[PDB]
Amino acid sequence: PRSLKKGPFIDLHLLKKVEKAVESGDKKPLRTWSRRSTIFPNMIGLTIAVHNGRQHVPVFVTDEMVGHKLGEFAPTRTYRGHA
Amino acid sequence: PRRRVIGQRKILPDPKFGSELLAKFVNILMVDGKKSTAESIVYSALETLAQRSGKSELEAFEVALENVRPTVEVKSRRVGGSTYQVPVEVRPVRRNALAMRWIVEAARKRGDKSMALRLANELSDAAENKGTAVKKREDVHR
Amino acid sequence: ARIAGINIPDHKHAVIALTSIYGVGKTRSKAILAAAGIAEDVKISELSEGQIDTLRDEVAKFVVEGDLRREISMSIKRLMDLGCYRGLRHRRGLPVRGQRTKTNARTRKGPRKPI
Amino acid sequence: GQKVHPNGIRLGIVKPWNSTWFANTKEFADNLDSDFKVRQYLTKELAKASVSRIVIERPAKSIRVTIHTARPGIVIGKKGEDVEKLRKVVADIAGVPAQINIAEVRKPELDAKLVADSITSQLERRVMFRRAMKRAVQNAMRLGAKGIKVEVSGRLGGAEIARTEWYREGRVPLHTLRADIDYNTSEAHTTYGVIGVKVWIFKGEILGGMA
Amino acid sequence: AKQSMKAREVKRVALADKYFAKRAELKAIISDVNASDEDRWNAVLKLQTLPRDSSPSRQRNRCRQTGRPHGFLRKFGLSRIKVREAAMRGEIPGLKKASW
Amino acid sequence: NQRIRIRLKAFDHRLIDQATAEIVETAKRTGAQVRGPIPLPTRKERFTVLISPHVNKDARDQYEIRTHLRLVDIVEPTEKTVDALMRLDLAAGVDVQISL
Amino acid sequence: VSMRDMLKAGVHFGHQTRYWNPKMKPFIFGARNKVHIINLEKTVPMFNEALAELNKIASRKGKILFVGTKRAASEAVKDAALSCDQFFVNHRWLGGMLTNWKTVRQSIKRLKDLETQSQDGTFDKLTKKEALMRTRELEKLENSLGGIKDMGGLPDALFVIDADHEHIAIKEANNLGIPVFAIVDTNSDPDGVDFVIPGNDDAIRAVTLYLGAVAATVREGRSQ
Amino acid sequence: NQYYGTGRRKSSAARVFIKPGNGKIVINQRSLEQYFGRETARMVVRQPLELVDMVEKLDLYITVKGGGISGQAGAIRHGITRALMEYDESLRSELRKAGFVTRDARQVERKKVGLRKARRRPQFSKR
RNA sequence: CCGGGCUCAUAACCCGG
RNA sequence: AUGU
RNA sequence: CCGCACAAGCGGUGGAGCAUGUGGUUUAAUUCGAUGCAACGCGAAGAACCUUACCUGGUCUUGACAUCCACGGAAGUUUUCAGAGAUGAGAAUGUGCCUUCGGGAACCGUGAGACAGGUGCUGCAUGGCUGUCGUCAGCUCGUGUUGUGAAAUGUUGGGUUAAGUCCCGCAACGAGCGCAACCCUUAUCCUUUGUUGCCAGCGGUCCGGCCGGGAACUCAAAGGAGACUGCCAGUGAUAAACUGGAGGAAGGUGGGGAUGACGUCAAGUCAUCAUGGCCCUUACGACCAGGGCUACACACGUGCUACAAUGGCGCAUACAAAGAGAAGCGACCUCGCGAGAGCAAGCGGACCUCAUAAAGUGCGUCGUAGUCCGGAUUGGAGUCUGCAACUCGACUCCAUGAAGUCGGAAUCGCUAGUAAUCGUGGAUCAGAAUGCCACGGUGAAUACGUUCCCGG
Ligand SMILES: [Mg+2]
Ligand SMILES: [Mg+2]
Ligand SMILES: [Mg+2]
Ligand SMILES: [Mg+2]
Ligand SMILES: [Mg+2]
Ligand SMILES: [Mg+2]
Ligand SMILES: [Mg+2]
Ligand SMILES: [Mg+2]
Ligand SMILES: [Mg+2]
Ligand SMILES: [Mg+2]
Ligand SMILES: [Mg+2]
Ligand SMILES: [Mg+2]
Ligand SMILES: [Mg+2]
Ligand SMILES: [Mg+2]
Ligand SMILES: [Mg+2]
Ligand SMILES: [Mg+2]
Ligand SMILES: [Mg+2]
Ligand SMILES: [Mg+2]
Ligand SMILES: [Mg+2]
Ligand SMILES: [Mg+2]
Ligand SMILES: [Mg+2]
Ligand SMILES: [Mg+2]
Ligand SMILES: [Mg+2]
Ligand SMILES: [Mg+2]
Ligand SMILES: [Mg+2]
Ligand SMILES: [Mg+2]
Ligand SMILES: [Mg+2]
Ligand SMILES: [Mg+2]
Ligand SMILES: [Mg+2]
Ligand SMILES: [Mg+2]
Ligand SMILES: [Mg+2]
Ligand SMILES: [Mg+2]
Ligand SMILES: [Mg+2]
Ligand SMILES: [Mg+2]
Ligand SMILES: [Mg+2]
Ligand SMILES: [Mg+2]
Ligand SMILES: [Mg+2]
Ligand SMILES: [Mg+2]
Ligand SMILES: [Mg+2]
Ligand SMILES: [Mg+2]
Ligand SMILES: [Mg+2]
Ligand SMILES: [Mg+2]
Ligand SMILES: [Mg+2]
Ligand SMILES: [Mg+2]
Ligand SMILES: [Mg+2]
Ligand SMILES: [Mg+2]
Ligand SMILES: [Mg+2]
Ligand SMILES: [Mg+2]
Ligand SMILES: [Mg+2]
Ligand SMILES: [Zn+2]
Repeated sequence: PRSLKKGPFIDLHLLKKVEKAVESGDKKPLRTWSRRSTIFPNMIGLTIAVHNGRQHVPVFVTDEMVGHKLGEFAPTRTYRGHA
Repeated sequence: PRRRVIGQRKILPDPKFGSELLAKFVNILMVDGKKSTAESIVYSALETLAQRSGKSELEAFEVALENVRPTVEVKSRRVGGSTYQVPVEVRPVRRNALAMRWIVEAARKRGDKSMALRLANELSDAAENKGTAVKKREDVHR
Repeated sequence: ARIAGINIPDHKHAVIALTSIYGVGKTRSKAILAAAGIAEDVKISELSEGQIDTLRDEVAKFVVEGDLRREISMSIKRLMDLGCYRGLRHRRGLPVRGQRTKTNARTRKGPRKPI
Repeated sequence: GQKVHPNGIRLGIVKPWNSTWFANTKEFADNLDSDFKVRQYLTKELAKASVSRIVIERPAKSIRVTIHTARPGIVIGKKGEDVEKLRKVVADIAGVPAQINIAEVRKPELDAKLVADSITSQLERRVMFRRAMKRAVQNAMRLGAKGIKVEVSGRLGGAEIARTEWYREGRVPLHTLRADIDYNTSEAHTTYGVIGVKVWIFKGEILGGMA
Repeated sequence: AKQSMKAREVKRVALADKYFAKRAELKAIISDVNASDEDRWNAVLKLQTLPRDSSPSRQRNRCRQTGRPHGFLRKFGLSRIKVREAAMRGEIPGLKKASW
Repeated sequence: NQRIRIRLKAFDHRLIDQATAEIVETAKRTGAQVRGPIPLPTRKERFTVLISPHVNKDARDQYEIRTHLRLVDIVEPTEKTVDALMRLDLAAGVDVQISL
Repeated sequence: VSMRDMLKAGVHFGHQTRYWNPKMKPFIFGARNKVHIINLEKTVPMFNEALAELNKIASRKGKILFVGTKRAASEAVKDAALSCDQFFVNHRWLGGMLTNWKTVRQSIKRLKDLETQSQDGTFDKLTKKEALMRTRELEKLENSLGGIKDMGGLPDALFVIDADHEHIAIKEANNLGIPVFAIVDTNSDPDGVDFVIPGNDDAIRAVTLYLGAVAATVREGRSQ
Repeated sequence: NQYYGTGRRKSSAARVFIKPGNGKIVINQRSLEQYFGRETARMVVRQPLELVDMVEKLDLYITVKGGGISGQAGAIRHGITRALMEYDESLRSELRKAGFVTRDARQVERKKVGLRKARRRPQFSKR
């Protein structure tokens, strides 16, 4: 995965959106397309509408998910059984 | 070949002794061009046999061979236009080859803790004419 | 003969023996033997009880069998409960690190069964 | 039963190359691209001049171009008036000072390319192909007295179903490598599409190497 | 290859050529062992802002003549089909069929 | 004292041999001292390409380019020699490198 | 040449036919020892008549082609022809030698081409095998064409050893209308010969007598 | 005085120098037995001297490079044979009859297009 | 009955379950 | 046995 | 009558796990083409973005790409805000150059059309290119010749060959396209030139061809020589040809490669390109972000590693070929258990680096076991490329140790430096080889024969 010399990664616009939201206490779901952004502790308690190729999925951040990538919580494929 | 027939490739004599039969033996034993391994095994087995019975390594080996050499075969040829299992003579060269192949086959099955030991015990059984080597010959005869 | 935990190593060379412990591979085995200052190829049998005691001390410095199993179970449970894609795959008994599922998945899916 | 290219095989045996400049890896691809553009241009301009081949060299950081045509007057112009324009523009696209030389094809009948071009031209004017083939072939012998073959393929005479047909006279020993086979092709467009043309012209045997 | 593809490729090469030095400099900062943590953080954050096509990785070689995206040879800047015809013409200096 | 070392590359062996003939003849008549033309191992590059435009795997052919090498060394570079050998011109196909 | 010379030479010999065959009748003196026998009284005149016409041909100097396919006579016909500087065939008579002479001409051209190459010595340009190969090819062409390579066209008159062995050449001669001078015996139709020579077509002594007389006739007639 | 011979086999080549002597031999500044762990090669290289029974009368200095142990052994044998014939040409007869004089020419076969190996063709798939 | 093999193939006929 |  | 056609031999496939392709199923989408041989590690010599042709959503309408007219300004540089981005909005900015002194060339913006654009349809409208029979020995013409003609002969016959190769015979004589030869490569020797390659005899040496020196040897690469049934015996129709022998590095096409006759399959490709022609122009064209091409009850093809003592593990120690390198290859030294990191010499490369070959061999150990066999799977923890490794990368360390103990009916490859087995290099390429193309090391068995088949 990403080197430690490098440090974690996040997309800037998402960072500003979340920072502004938390200062404001607006706490409305955030539309975003940044599956590759990493989760930082501050985002706990927020809600992110994450694009899944088709649609933006609601997600409720919690401290456990810290360190994961957002795309990890929005499946892009569908399946229900061949039979 | 359909057009013609061609001679059999000449094979060198073993340098240690010079018995071409031994060279053919190591060849029929060798696997994936590991000739050195094969000759090592052969020498080990030959010693552990000849110095536990018989007089001489080469002579003991040869007599052991002779005790298993076949004389007849049954493999079918379409002589009469169909797969007749006609029994015909076997060439002395072919008799030697069959004996050698049978004895080497037996040892692989014998399962002692070393291939040198398997080979030595098989060849001792052959010298004693009590072993599967003579069995294959006599089953062919039967 | 027994080391820490309910496991009797059999009476072979010590390293091979110790690997029996769930959580002790070859590397940990060599490390343990070096720490105890014991030749690796001695039989499990014939060691004084003090030597086996110091070895019992050595293995204590690692996560023991019964707790290693619990740790792994807890980790997998955490991932399962979290709901992450990787966790969702675990509950479906499917390859969990990106191998083709069209073919060559018997070790995870199990023996084939007809439609 | 596809055949090999007659010229490709005999390169370095009896046939010399059409481009004899040395280069290293960095220079190589762009040199080839430049040469490609140069030919693609000169062919566009000199269509009426009956040009056969162009050989290019790059000595001493300069490009030198030699052109083979059956009638220099059309390309040399009065007092060199337009060949100078060619020199200027080729120097421009090549990015180097340019030099031009003219060689005069003497028997346009015995050039594969000119023969094929003539045939295509006649085709575009609704000439009946068999006549063109026969006249070309017979000419070849009348002047050069050595083997020739011709093929044509396409929707001949606007026929609904395309087909191919050919005509041979004299020796054409392809499998032989000593044979100085001149070979070329050319193109013809029609209301109905495309009609290809290929030509072989034997001219005797080379003994002693190209040297 | 559609004209749009060649347009894309030429735009990519030009734009990537433009920002070469700046990207190299910011890279030098980001990878530095002793650089301050905050400086590296800022350098990483800023790199996102450059045009994505600035990166050389996004380019794809294509046949000069045809722009085909497969079967490319760097030695000639051409794809397999084109090279063969030219070779047969004998326009490539010194090239010959190989029989060793 | 000084020494001139010249390396030559080409694709035609006969042509480069002729080039060396020019070099040695001029150096001889100008009264220099010479080490004979030394052959060096010749690189050959090889390329195999798929002949068919569509899917015909296992159908293809291969080509090679051979670059030759000759070396000449001059151990009495009289000044009247030095410039004269820069007055010479070589065929387009021959690449010349001079060094001291 | 007179009757007893012909008898001593075996000119009177013939060919037994099973029972009796009328085809072999034209010059039968009779039969003895189960062999039909030729009338030499008729042998002398027609033989001399053929020679006389040949002499006239010799006085004319028109070319005489001497062709032998009957194996024993081949070297003798070659000798007789070259004694007079005339052309000869000493092998199988290739069919169409007259009707397809158009083709024969090209082989003469190519024969001379390779012979010129031999004089040039330029076979030494070739790889060793191909040099030997061209030499061998030239040898075959010399073997077959040596006897006619100087003929330049269709021959004026034909000498033939045996109508019973040269019948294809006689066929072509009748086709083109070329006079034939030949030995005729029993078992053969005489009409294939314009100036028939009655006499045995086999015996080597008879063949020697024929060839000696004919070559002497050619040279004497051309020298009048 | 001294005599020389060159030998080759597969990709190996050997230079051989021979002089009268008690019979020591050094190849690449090592003893014969040191060089080859396998003992067959020791006979292989000595067969010519055994054949002409010259073992203890000639001293040998050898150099070899390229190819493997087997090829190098063969090249040494060939070079020794040639050097012997340089020393005394009358030996040529028996040397040829022994098969030592002939230059074995067998070499590896190049890979070919569509073939996994020199001649090994891919599995046919039954169709 | 379901699957694999035999055939340019479908049937007949072989090998599992 | 059949088979555009 | 011929061919690894069968037979005689050796090793596999078909059962296991995994890599890879295809069918089916599923999906918003899983883009398109290729399906007996002759489709299935195939186009694709390399899909995280790009690529990309598919899906969702967001945007443009003379346009991303070209010419033509008007019109306005050099260009360009720097920087700010909004937005996922496309874009939009602004700031400073530039502010130039040839100018015949008119302007113009430059570029950049807007407008107007004529036009642009298409991986949209037809490989059964075509060119070009390729597979297939098959490196199979055949395919034809002219002149002549026979039959009232439709035609035949040549090209069939007896031999003999890899072969319509050759000889005899022969109403045929010849010719042309195929066959063979001319070309590259390998096996032996001679000549030429000797550095960055070479070290036999000399001198010195710390012993390093290290250096003085050598031009022998190896080797490098140009040019020569050499094999033709030439020699001998037998055989044969004195034929051709066959069999044996001598000599030679090499003997009967010495070995390998390139080279594919007339035509068959309306075989494949409109998606390399070209093109007849039909179809779409605020859209079947163009721009952008995220997704997919990698899904998963299943079926099939091609591969890779295994079920082991000819073996597994530890220690020591030998012997290659052929390639690649400038944003390149990167030593040395330092650091880390390791993938690596730091520093930094050298080399456009017989000079420097990639890069110490593995089997082998010497010592020890393991004792027939689901093992000191086998490694899949999963947890934890890291390195490196890239803006960016969730979907979806390769690699290292610890821990974990599935199935598997020689595999049914059935079926493939191979006649000698081959099979089998062991390593090394290259192209595509930021990164991503169990595929593909090359290189060497070790190195076999079997062929009675043509009856079956299979094909020709
Ligand atoms: Mg991890
Ligand atoms: Mg082809
Ligand atoms: Mg890329
Ligand atoms: Mg190089
Ligand atoms: Mg393949
Ligand atoms: Mg078989
Ligand atoms: Mg199965
Ligand atoms: Mg399987
Ligand atoms: Mg598909
Ligand atoms: Mg912004
Ligand atoms: Mg507008
Ligand atoms: Mg258009
Ligand atoms: Mg078609
Ligand atoms: Mg079709
Ligand atoms: Mg053939
Ligand atoms: Mg035949
Ligand atoms: Mg016929
Ligand atoms: Mg025929
Ligand atoms: Mg015949
Ligand atoms: Mg022929
Ligand atoms: Mg005939
Ligand atoms: Mg010394
Ligand atoms: Mg010399
Ligand atoms: Mg040479
Ligand atoms: Mg020969
Ligand atoms: Mg003879
Ligand atoms: Mg005889
Ligand atoms: Mg001999
Ligand atoms: Mg012989
Ligand atoms: Mg050859
Ligand atoms: Mg050929
Ligand atoms: Mg189709
Ligand atoms: Mg299509
Ligand atoms: Mg996209
Ligand atoms: Mg795919
Ligand atoms: Mg395997
Ligand atoms: Mg192990
Ligand atoms: Mg090395
Ligand atoms: Mg080093
Ligand atoms: Mg270290
Ligand atoms: Mg490497
Ligand atoms: Mg070992
Ligand atoms: Mg482990
Ligand atoms: Mg089990
Ligand atoms: Mg079986
Ligand atoms: Mg391998
Ligand atoms: Mg590479
Ligand atoms: Mg890569
Ligand atoms: Mg190999
Ligand atoms: Zn008579």
